[PDB]
Amino acid sequence: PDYHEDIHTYLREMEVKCKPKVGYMKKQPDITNSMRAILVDWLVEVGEEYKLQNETLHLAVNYIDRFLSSMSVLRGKLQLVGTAAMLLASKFEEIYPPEVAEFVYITDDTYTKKQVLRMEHLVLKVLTFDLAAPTVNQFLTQYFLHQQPANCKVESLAMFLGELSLIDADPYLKYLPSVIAGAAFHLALYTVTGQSWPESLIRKTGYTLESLKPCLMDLHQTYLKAPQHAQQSIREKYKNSKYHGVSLLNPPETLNL
Amino acid sequence: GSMENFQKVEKIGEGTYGVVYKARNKLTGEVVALKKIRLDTETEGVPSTAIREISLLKELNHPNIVKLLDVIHTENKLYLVFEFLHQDLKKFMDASALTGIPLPLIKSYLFQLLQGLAFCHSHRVLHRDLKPQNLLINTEGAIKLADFGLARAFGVPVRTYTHEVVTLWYRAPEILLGCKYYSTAVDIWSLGCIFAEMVTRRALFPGDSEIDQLFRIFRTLGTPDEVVWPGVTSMPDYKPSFPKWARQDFSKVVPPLDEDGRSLLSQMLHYDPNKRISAKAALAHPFFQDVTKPVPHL
Ligand SMILES: Cc1c(-c2nc3nc(N)nc(OCC4CCCCC4)c3[nH]2)cccc1S(N)(=O)=O
Repeated sequence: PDYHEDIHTYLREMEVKCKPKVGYMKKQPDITNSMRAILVDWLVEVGEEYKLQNETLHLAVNYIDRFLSSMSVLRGKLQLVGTAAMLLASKFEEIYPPEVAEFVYITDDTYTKKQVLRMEHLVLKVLTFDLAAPTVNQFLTQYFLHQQPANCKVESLAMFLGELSLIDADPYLKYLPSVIAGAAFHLALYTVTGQSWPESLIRKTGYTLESLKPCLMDLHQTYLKAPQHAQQSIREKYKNSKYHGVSLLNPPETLNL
Repeated sequence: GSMENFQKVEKIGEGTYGVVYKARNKLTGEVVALKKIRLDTETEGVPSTAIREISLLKELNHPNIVKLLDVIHTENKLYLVFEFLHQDLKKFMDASALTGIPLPLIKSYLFQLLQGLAFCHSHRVLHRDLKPQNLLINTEGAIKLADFGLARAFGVPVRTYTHEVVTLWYRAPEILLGCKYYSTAVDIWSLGCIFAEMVTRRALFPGDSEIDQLFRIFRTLGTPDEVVWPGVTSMPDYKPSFPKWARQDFSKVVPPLDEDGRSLLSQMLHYDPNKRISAKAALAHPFFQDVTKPVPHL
C-alpha cells in the first residue's frame, strides 16, 4: 500500500470541501430533480457513445451540481451546462478527450460551438478551477482492494449501484461519495456472494454497517425500483458483457441488518 | 485592464503553452513570474494542460512546490501569477560546471525535492516531467518543483495513463517498455537521474532515441531479466533480441559518492517499479542523516 492511507485520508478531507449544497434544487426557480435526472441520464449515453471513463461521468456530475449550487439556470440552458461539464471532465480525466465539435454534435445543434466554449469558461470561473473532486468511483476503486477473493461481478454491480446514485439528487446529494461507495460495495457483495462489509474496511474507513445503514436503505430501494425508473440508460449500459450483464441480476429482497 | 498593476520587466522563456515573463506589481513592489496562456476561443477552448496545472497547483501548498499566486481571466488570455524564483537547476548546473555543486548542497537539494515529491504523491498527483529545467532555486538555498503542465491526478489503483510522458533522458524503463500501468515510481526514476547528474555534471542516460535511451540504461544497470524484474519479458515492447549487458559497479557510475549515496541512488534506479524506493522512504535514508541548508553562490 505505497501511499494508500495518505491518499484515502486526503480524499476524505476533500470530499467535504468539494461537496455541493444539499438544498440547491429548491433554490432553482426553473429546474427540478426530474430535469437533472434526465440530464445525467443523457450524459451516461454520451459516455457510452464516446467510450469515456466512468470517472469522467462522475466528475462531470460533481461539476454540474457545484455550478448549479451557485448559479441560477434556465431549463433551456441546462443541457449546455452539462455539455461543458462533460467537456471539462474529459479534458481533465481522459487521455484522448473528444474534440469540441463532437460535443457540439451530440447536442443536436441546440447550441453553437461558441456557446459551448464560452460556457466552458464560465464553468471554470464559477468552480474557480477546482476540478480534482473525489467521486464515488475513486472510493469504490480503493474499497475493491479489500476483496476476499476479487470478484468481477461484485465490482461491476458496485459501479452500477454507484452510478444509479448519480441520477437522483434526492436522496443521494445528502451523502458523501465515501459513504455511497461503502453502501454500493456492501450491497453488491451481499447480492452476489451473501457476504458483508469487510472488517478491514471498517478499519480503513471507520464506517460500520450501522453507519452505512441510512444510505444502504435508500440504495436498496433504488435498486429494487430500478426497472421502473423513468431513466433507463444505466440499466442498459450494464447489460453488456463488458460489465458481466450485472443489471440483469436479481436484487435481494431483504438485507437482514 | 486586469493586468494594469503589472509592469513587464522581461521575457524569461516559453513553452508550448505560451510565454513566461518577469513582472512587478506596481503597487506593492512584488516581483512575479507571469505565464500567459492563449485560449483557443474559436476552436478548442481552454487547453487540457492548463486546466490540470491550475487545478493541481491550487491543491498543492508546500515550501518545495512553486506557489501559484493568482489566476487572471480575460476573454482571450489566462495569466498565471507565480512567485518569482531566481533560476532553474539546469542553469545552476551550467554555472557550476567547472567547480561542481558541493556535496552538502546536492544533499540539501535532493532532500527538498523528495519532500516536495512526497507531498505530491500523498495528494495523488504525478508530476511526470521532472528535469533540471523544471526545478527552480532561490538565493537562500530553497529548491522547488515547477511546471505541472504534464501532471495528473491518479487513482488507487492506477489505470492506463498517457503513454507519451517524461522527457526522454529522465524517462523510466517501464515507460520505454510500454507497460500498461505506471505509477509514482516514474517520478522517483527521474529524480535518481537528476541526482546522478548533479554529482557527475552530465546526464546519466542521454539517449538520442527510444531504443538508444533504453540501451544506455541497460549498459549501465545491466540488461534486466525475470530475476531482477519479474514480468519484464512480458512487457509490450520487450524484445528477446535485446543484447544482454552485465551491470557495472556503481563506484564507476558515480565516483564521488559515498556508500550511502550509492545505496540511495541504486534504490531510486531499481528496475522493478514495485521495489523502487518511495520518496517518503527515501527521506528516511541514512544518506540524509546530516543534511543542512547551504546557500548557493549565485
Ligand atoms: C528559470 C528562470 C526564471 C524563472 N523564474 C521563475 N519563477 C517562477 N516562479 N516560475 C518560472 O517559470 C517556471 C516555468 C517556465 C517554463 C519552463 C520551466 C517551468 C520561472 N522562471 C527567471 C529568470 C531566469 C531563469 S534561467 N533560465 O534559470 O536563467
